[PDB]
Amino acid sequence: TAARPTFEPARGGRGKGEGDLSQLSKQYSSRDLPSHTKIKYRQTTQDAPEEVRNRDFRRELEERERAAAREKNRDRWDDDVVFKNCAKGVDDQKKDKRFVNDTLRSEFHKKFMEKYIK
Amino acid sequence: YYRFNTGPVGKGPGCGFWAAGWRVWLFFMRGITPLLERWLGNLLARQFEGRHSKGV
Ligand SMILES: O=P(O)(O)O[C@H]1[C@H](OP(=O)(O)O)[C@@H](OP(=O)(O)O)[C@H](OP(=O)(O)O)[C@@H](OP(=O)(O)O)[C@H]1OP(=O)(O)O
Repeated sequence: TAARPTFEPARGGRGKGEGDLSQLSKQYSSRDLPSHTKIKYRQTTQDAPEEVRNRDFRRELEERERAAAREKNRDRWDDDVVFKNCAKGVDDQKKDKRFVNDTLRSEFHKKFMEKYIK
Repeated sequence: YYRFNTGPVGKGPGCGFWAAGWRVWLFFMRGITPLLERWLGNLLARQFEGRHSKGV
């Protein structure tokens, strides 16, 4: 009826630049004014294709992998109270290292719901 | 006016030194000219070409 889905999209090729520039209109947006009218290219130090062509990538990749693994390695009175020490060996129980692919059982969402509802 | 209405000269109208405001409003026109030429061009182009329904 009025409220209905699509089941097919609108096709392109029949408006403002599609076949004859829509028969050469004299209407143009402010987003269609000249802007960034000069392509910047890669310089010799950046990653120009002259420099990329002779490079052996596997040796450099293995060296950077080795350096990353080496960096990760080198980084790493009232005695009469009715309840005793309840936390004996709880050394913070690393929930903040775990990452869960579930927006309802994540750690960020449990922190969210703990913070924003009292 | 503070430089103009200094001594014996009072606080009447009597002051045409329109060069400053004249420069200010012509420098307005310097930049409003592209904007209005684009806007009036699109106005005339829609009046004489018609409105493109779902073209953009
Ligand atoms: O009434 P005041 O606040 O003292 O200021 C006025 C006011 O200028 P301001 O925009 O600086 O307030 C008048 O402008 P109008 O908005 O009333 O038109 C102006 O008279 P004209 O601008 O019409 O010349 C007049 O100038 P003056 O009274 O010196 O002729 C000037 O008075 P002051 O210079 O004493 O502030």
